[PDB]
Amino acid sequence: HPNAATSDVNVTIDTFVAKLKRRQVQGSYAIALETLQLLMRFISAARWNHVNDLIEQIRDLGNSLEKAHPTAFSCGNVIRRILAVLRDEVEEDTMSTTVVAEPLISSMFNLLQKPKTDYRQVAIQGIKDLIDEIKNIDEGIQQIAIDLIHDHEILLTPTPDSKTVLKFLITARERSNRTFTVLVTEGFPNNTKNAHEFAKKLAQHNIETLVVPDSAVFALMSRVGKVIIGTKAVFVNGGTISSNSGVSSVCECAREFRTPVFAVAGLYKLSPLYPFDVEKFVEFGGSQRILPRMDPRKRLDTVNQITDYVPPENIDIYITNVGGFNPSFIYRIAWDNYKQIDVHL
Amino acid sequence: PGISSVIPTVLEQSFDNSSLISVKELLLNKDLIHPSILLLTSHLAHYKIVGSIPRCIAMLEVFQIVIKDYQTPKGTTLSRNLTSYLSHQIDLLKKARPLSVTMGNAIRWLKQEISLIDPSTPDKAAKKDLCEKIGQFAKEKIELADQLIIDNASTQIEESTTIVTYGSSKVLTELLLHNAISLKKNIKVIVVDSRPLFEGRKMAETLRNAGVNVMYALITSLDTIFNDVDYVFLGAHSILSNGFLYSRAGTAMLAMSAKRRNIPVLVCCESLKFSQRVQLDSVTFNELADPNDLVNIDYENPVERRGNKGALLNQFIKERKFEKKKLAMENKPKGNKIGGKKGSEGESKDASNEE
Amino acid sequence: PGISSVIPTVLEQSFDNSSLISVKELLLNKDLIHPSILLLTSHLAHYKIVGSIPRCIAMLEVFQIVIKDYQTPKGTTLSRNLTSYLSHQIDLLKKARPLSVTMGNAIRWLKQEISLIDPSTPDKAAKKDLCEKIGQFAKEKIELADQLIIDNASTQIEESTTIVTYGSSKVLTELLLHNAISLKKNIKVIVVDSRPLFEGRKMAETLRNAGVNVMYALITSLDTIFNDVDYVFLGAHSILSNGFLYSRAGTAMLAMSAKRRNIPVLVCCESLKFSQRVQLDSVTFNELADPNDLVNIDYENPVERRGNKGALLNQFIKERKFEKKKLAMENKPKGNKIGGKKGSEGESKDASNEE
Repeated sequence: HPNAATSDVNVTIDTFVAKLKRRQVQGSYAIALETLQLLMRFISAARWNHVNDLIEQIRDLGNSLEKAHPTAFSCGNVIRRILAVLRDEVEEDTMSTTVVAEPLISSMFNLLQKPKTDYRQVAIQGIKDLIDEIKNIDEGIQQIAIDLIHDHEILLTPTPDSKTVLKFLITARERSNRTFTVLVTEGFPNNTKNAHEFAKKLAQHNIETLVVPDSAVFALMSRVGKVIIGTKAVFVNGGTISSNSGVSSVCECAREFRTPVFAVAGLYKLSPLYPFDVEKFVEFGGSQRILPRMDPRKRLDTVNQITDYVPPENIDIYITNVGGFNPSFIYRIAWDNYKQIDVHL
Repeated sequence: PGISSVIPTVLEQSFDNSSLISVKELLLNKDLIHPSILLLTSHLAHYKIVGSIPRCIAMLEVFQIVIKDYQTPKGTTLSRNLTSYLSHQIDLLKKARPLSVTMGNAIRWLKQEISLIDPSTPDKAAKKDLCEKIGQFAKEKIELADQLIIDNASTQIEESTTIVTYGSSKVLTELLLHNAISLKKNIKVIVVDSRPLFEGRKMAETLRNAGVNVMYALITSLDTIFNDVDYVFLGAHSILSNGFLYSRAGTAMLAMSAKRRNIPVLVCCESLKFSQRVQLDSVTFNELADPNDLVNIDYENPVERRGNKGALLNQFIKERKFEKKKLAMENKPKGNKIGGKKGSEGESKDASNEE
Repeated sequence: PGISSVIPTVLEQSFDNSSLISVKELLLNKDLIHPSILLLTSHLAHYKIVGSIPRCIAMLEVFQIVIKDYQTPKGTTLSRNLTSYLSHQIDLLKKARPLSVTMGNAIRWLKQEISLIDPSTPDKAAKKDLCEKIGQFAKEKIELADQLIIDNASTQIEESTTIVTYGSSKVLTELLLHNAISLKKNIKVIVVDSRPLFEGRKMAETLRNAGVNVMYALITSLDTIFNDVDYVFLGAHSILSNGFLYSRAGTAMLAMSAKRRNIPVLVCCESLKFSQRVQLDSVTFNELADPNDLVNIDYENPVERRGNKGALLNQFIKERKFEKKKLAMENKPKGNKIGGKKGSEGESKDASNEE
C-alpha cells in the first residue's frame, strides 16, 4: 500500500517520517504522543463506509509506519492498543447486528470453532484514554515502589537516561524516615552527560551520591543491595531494550552475586511483538565521538552501539501503573491490551 | 622539611584508609636531595603510559644512576647517612605515588646488598662491582624471564585467533607485536579502554605502528562485540599469598564476562611479583588518586570544555571517587604464564618460599 | 479504648519496619466488647498450636457467634454501626498481633455481604439466611478446599514415602493422618522444630497419638539426616504475586538444602491464601514478638528458673531480637496444590483473576 490515497486528506505522515529518520523527535513518550495525534487526524478527517476495510487500511498504515522506523516501539504499541479497542467494540456490534459462552475473559477453542453504529466516538474516546494513561505512570508506581528500599541499604543505578526512573528515585528519597546510599555507573560513549546530570540532580535533592566509573563496578559489589534498570521498551517473554549503554554487564554481575534486579517502565512501552533477534531491533551509534582523525582511523574500525538488550533470566520485577508483575506474567498484561490478530500486520 | 596538609575535594564517607592527596608544584624543600628522584616522582604522579612492569625497571635505573653519582664523604663511612637518604627518598615516593610490590622487593634487595658488603672497602672498587652485579641481576630476573614467557606464549597459540585485550602492560604489547611480526599467523586484536588512564588507546597506537587489524571497544560495549571470538588476555600487577589477582582497574568484569560466554581467561605474571601480604578485597589497601582524572568530557585528554560539571568543593554532599587497583576472583583465571613455564593461580606462594 | 504505648526493650538499630510491643492483662475495658474476641486475643498472645489456617476458621466462627448474638435496634438500622464495630475489632486484632491475608479476604467478603442485603427485609429472616450462607462459604473455601488438596496429594504421592515437614499447618497434619489411617501406607515423618515455638513437637505428638514413626529434628542438626530423603513439604502461610512464599521460621534454609541435594520442594496451599501485595525479602514486612520467650532454658514452655539470663536494659547494650516469619525463594518451590487443582509458583496470580 502506497501514499497515493493519502495526500490532501492527510499530509502529516511525511512530517512524522522526517522526524523519525533524522531524529528531530526525541524521547519515546513524545513519539507516542505524535502517533496519537496522527491517529486522531486520521479519524477526524477520513471517510469509511465499511468497517473491515477501514481496519485493513489502519493495519496497512501501521505496517508502513513500522517500515519507516523499527526502533520506535511506542508508536507501534499505541496503534495496536487502538486497534484492540476498536476490535472489541466491533465484536459487540456484530452481536447486535446478528440479532455465547466462555470460561474466562478469552478462549482458545473459539479460534478453532466457526463463529451502522456510533463506534467512531468510542474510538475517539480510546485515544483520549491512551493519552491519559501516557500522562501519568509514576503515580501508579510509587504506592508499590516506596516499599522495597530500606534503611542502610545501598542502590546501584545503571541507565539514568529514563525520565521515569529518576522520578521514582526522587519519590523514594523524599521520605524522611528512609536513608540510602546511591552508586551511579557512568556509561562512556552514550550515557556520560546524562549520568552527570542525574548525579547533579541527586546532589541537589540532598542525598549521598557516588559517581562510579564503568571499571569500578566489581570492587563495590560486596556492598550492593539492589539493581534498577532505566529501560525504554518491554516485550513478550520478559526481555527489555534499555535506554543506551552500560546495562548488560552490570546485570550479569548482579546475577552472579544474586543481587535483586528491578525494572520500571510502563505498559505503553510494552510490545506484543517478540525480540527474536538482537541484531534486528538494536541500533548502533557513531564512531566519530570516540576517537579523532580519519586517515589512520580507516585502519581503526571502532564498534559502538546505542541501545542494549538484557535477557529475561536476570530481571525479576516489572512494576507498572497497574501493579507489580513478573517476566513470566507480563505477556498476559500485553494480551489484555493488544488482541490476537493485531500482533501481525 | 617538605609540605603537609591542604587536600582538594570532599573526603567521602566510604573507602578511607590509604593516601589520596602533597607536592604537585614544588615549594621549599631540604637542600641535599638529588634531583633525579624528584623528577621521577613528578613523572609518576602525572603518568599515563606505565603499568606495573616498567616502573620497577625505571626505579632500578635511577638507583644505578645515583650509585654512579655517589661520592663517599671524607669523615663518615659509606653507610651512615645513606640509609637516611634512602628513607627520605622512600617518603617522597610515597607522598607522590604509593610503593608497589615490585618496588618493595627492589628495596629489600638493596637492603640485602647493603648488608652484604660491610664498611671497609674503598670507593671506586666497591661500586664498580655493585653496579655490574645489579645489572646482571636485572638481566637475569626481568628481561630473560620476559623472553621466556614470550616463548612459552608462542607455542601456546594455535591456528585462527580472535583476541580481546586490555591494559598498558608492556609484556602483552611485546607478545602482540611478536605475533604480528615473527609468527605471521591470523591474529585479530580487539582493545578495551579505561577512564583513569588511556592505556587501551596507547595499545591501539602501538598496534597501528606495527600494522595490525584492530577493533576498538570500551567497558560498556561488550554485549554486541562477541556476536568466532575466543582468547582473552589480561595484565597482572601482583599475586598475593591467597592466590587472588591483585591487578589494575577494568579486568575482573571482563574476566567474568568471558566466564559467562564459555571461553576462559589467560593472565601473565613475573617470578618476583609475589607478595607475603594477605588481603582479599580492594578496601584493604588501594591506589586512590585525585578526582582531576574524571573531569574531561570524553574524546581526548587535552580538550577542556565548559559543559555541565566543574566543581567539587562548592557542591554540598557530593562524593566523586574512583579506584585504580582491584582484586579479581580466584577461580575465573585458569592460565598463568610465569618463570616455571605453565601453572595454576591456586599455587599462590610456591615461588615465595623458593625465593 | 484501653492501653497504648509505654513498653520495654529498645527500638533497635537493625530491623525496625514494623511496630514492636498492646493489651495482655485485662484492665479497664469498654462495656460493649464481645468476650469471645477478648478470649481469642488472650489465646493468640501466647499460642502454641494454631498457624494461619485454623486461626481464620476460629475468627469466622467468632463472627458467626457475634451475628447470632446481634439484633437490629429500633433507632439505628442493620447497616449503621456494624461496620464501625468491625473496624474496631480489626484495630484490636492488629494491636494484639499482625494478621494474615486470609483474614483480610474474609473481612472483605463480610463487607460485600453487608452491602448485598438491603435494609428492608425482615430482621429475623435476614440473619437466618446469612449464617447459613456463611457456613456454606466456610464449607466451600476451607473444608472442601482441604479435601481437594488431600485428593491432589493422593495421586502424586507414591507407595511408601518419606516426608519431611515443618511447623503446625493443619492441612499437612490432616494429610498425614489420611496417609496413616484411611489409605494405609508406610510413612516416615521427620518433623523439624525451633527454640521459641514447639509447633513441630506438637505435630510429632499428634502423629504419635495416631500411630506413626516420627523422627524429631532440629536446626543445628539438619545435614546429618538428609545424607534417603525423597519428598519435602513446607508449612505454607501466604503466596505473593511474585512467586515467593511468606512462611514461618527456617523453611527457606530447608528449601535451599533441598535445591542443593537432588529433589525439588512441594507446597500445599488454599485457593484464598493468595495475595495481590508484593514483596521480595524478609526485611520488607516482618512479624515480631517479645524477646521474653528466649530468656529461659528450654525443656518446657513454663519453667521459671534462676540462672544467668534476664537482662535487656541492665547490661551494657544487649539486643535479643528474632523474627517469626521469613521469606522462601521462587525457583525452589515448584509444586502447588490448590482449589483450582494444579499450578506452579511461577504462575503467581493466574487463579486471582479466575477467583
